[PDB]
Amino acid sequence: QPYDDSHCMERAERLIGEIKDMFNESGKFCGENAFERLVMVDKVQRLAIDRHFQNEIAQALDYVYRYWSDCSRDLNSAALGLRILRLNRYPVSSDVLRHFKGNDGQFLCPSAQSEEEKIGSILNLYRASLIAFPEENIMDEAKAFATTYLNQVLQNNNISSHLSKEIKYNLEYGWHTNLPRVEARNYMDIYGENRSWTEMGGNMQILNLAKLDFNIMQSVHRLELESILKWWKDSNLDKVDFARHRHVEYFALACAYCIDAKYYAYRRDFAKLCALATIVDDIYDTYGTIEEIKLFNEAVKMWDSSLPNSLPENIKIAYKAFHMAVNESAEAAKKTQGRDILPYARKVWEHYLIGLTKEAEWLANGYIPSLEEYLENGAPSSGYRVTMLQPTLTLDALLPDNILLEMDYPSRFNELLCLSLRLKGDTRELVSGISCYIKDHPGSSEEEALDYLKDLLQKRLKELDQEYLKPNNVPAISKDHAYNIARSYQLLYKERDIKDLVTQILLEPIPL
Ligand SMILES: [Co+2]
Ligand SMILES: [Co+2]
Ligand SMILES: [Co+2]
Repeated sequence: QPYDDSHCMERAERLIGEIKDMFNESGKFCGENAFERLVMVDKVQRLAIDRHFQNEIAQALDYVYRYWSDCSRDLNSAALGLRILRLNRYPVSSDVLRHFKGNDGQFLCPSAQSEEEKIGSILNLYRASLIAFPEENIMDEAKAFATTYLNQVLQNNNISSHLSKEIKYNLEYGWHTNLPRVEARNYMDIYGENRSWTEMGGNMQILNLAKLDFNIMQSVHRLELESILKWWKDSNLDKVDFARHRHVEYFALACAYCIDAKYYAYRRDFAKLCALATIVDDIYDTYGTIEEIKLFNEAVKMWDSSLPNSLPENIKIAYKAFHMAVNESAEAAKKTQGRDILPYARKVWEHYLIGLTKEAEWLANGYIPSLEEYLENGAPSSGYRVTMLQPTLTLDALLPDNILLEMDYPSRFNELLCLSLRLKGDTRELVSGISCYIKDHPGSSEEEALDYLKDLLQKRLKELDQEYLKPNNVPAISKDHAYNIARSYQLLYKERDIKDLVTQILLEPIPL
């Protein structure tokens, strides 16, 4: 009532309506148009406006799945449908790609395809090979073939500017070091600069909706950011000295996948609890007397609002801030989960502190654990879970304790999410992943240790993806946010260019 819809909102809402009709008109086509509907899903998904079309996408992919044997007629559509159906939790098999594997590990495109068309087919093959489950060797071969092919294309040049952009973006970001709005922001340029694409009927409404949605939500997020800057000053964290301005980066990361304005608690608390978790980790592994690490743990165990009025100011303010943010976040989760969750949340942070303390003792005692023992403790100690649990509970998907146990600790899902952070970090100091491996394998070089931990991460990511897309009673929106937390950390390590991410997501609108 007191605030009107802005001009861009009205325009966006009109475009949403016209595009739903495009989905419905397409579903009125008498005949098998599985590919046409797939490609429309593709566009609205790459541009991260797919949350406005959940019913229409469900209908379109249900139909594509029904006709999967008729839709997978060539390399392009097989690869395109394989990725999109897999990512939307249809049980599709990487076997579809075997129909195109020739000899010498090569994959076959329709002979009549233009050079541009063939490259588009290999790009979708590359894009599909990144969502690989354990022991799908066809995926490893597709990745290898497509990487070689697209690089040779980039070497040989002689291709258009927008298609070269697309190859470069896909080759650089892949899937695990990536996020929806990051892909969307690139495809706004990749599609918008393709004249043939923008003239194809309907595409311009799709692209305009994508730009509009991006600019509309970015200004909601830039506003929310204000309340986070205020919190950084009121909580006196700006004067912790050993801290860092990472709260803005962490906020921008969460904005690149958690979009709707109603989820302001998720974006806020991820930024807060991840900045805090980072600070706590510095206190334990760097700026904290072994006495205070004890008083910290004790304070947490009791849930004191305050540390003893005698400790350093740095440690004292972090604790007070930590205590407050955990409470406020749990208050938010009460409203949406419909119960008390502060008890459970304290246990989550306790398991995190246990993990950090054990690494402190190890350093203090000169003890180098086996790699297996390091990784097991390295999961709680990586801090993934404490940045995931409480913010995810503030979404509007209910998670009763019996459902939570299939997403949170001790589930395989959470474990593979923690390992992704630990192994990625430890491949980017007495007790590390590298050192524990050398202790386990006497005479192993650093090169040999680092090479092993990288393969382990690759295997763990495949397990993660298979576990992520396996169906169960967990609301997908909860799994998706948890999964994208892990990706944001992979992306963060890739970028440590991170200032560009913050500019793109929060500060710089896209011209329409
Ligand atoms: Co406007
Ligand atoms: Co087949
Ligand atoms: Co640290």
